[PDB]
Amino acid sequence: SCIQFTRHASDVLLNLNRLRSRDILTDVVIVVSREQFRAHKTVLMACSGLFYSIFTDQLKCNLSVINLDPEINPEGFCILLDFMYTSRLNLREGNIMAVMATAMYLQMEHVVDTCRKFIKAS
Amino acid sequence: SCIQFTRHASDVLLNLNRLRSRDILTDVVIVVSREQFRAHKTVLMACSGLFYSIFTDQLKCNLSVINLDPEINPEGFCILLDFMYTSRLNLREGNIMAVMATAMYLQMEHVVDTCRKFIKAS
Amino acid sequence: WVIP
Amino acid sequence: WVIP
Ligand SMILES: O=C1Cc2cc(Nc3cc(Cl)ncc3Cl)ccc2N1
Ligand SMILES: O=C1Cc2cc(Nc3cc(Cl)ncc3Cl)ccc2N1
Ligand SMILES: [Cl-]
Ligand SMILES: [Cl-]
Repeated sequence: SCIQFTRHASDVLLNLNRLRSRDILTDVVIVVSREQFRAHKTVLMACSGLFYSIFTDQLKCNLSVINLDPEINPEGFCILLDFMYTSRLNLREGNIMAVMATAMYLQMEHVVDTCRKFIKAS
Repeated sequence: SCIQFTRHASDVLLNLNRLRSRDILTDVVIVVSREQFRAHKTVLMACSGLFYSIFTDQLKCNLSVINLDPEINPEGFCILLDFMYTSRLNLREGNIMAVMATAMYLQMEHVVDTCRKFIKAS
Repeated sequence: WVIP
Repeated sequence: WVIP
C-alpha cells in the first residue's frame, strides 16, 4: 500500500552526477589509455555488468585504480560514463562504432541494443 | 542531440537497492536509538539535505558511524531509508507523524510535503 | 506522488 | 529510447 514519487529516481541520479562533477565521495579512477576518469563504484556497478563483476570480487572491490583493456577508446568510455550518470547517450555517426564496442565490453545491454538498431537503419 | 533511456534512473536505483539488501559496498552505519542501518553515503546524500551536509563536511565525510538525534524513531527512519532506495513511501495512519518528523530532520522536502497534505485531508 |  |  505504498505511494510513489515519480521523479525520485531521476532526482537521485541528478544528485549523484552533481557529486561526480564536484569530485565528492568518488572512490575509484578508471584508466583508459592515457585518460583517467573518477567515479563512484556503486554507480559503475549499477550500470555495467563488467563493473558489477569487478567490484563484487573480494580482491578487486578494494582497488582504487582500474585499468581497462588497451583497445578501449577514451571518448567511447567518456560518452558511456556520462550516460551512466544522466540516462543521456551522445550517439553520433562518428562515435557509434566506438560506443557500441565499449558498451559490449562494459556489458551495458540497453546501449548495445540501440547501437545495433541505429547501425542497422544506416 | 543526445537520446535518452526512460527506465535508466529507475534501473540504477533498483540495482543500488539490491546492493544495499546484500550489504555490498555499504560504507556507513546510521544509528537510531538501539537500531543500526547500513547504507551508501552517496545515496543518503542524494536523498537528504541532512546527509548531504554531513558527508560534505571535511571531518564527518570520513566517519563510518553516524548517530542520529535520540528523538528520531527507528521505524520512521527505516520507512524513509526504504523510500530513498525505491521511490516508494509506506505512509500509514499509525506512522505518518513519525515519518513527517523524521523527514523534516533529514531534510527530505518532497516527503514532508506529502505528509502535510495527507494530515490536512484527515 | 502516485499509486504505483 | 526517446528524444528528451
Ligand atoms: O546491461 C547490464 C547492466 C548491469 C548492471 C548490473 N548490476 C547489478 C545487477 C544486480 Cl542483479 N544487482 C546489483 C547490481 Cl549493481 C549487472 C549486470 C548488468 N548488465
Ligand atoms: O529535500 C532535499 C533532498 C536533498 C538532496 C541534497 N543532495 C544534493 C544536492 C545537490 Cl545540489 N548536489 C548534490 C547532492 Cl547529493 C541536498 C538537499 C536536499 N534537500
Ligand atoms: Cl545500458
Ligand atoms: Cl524527498
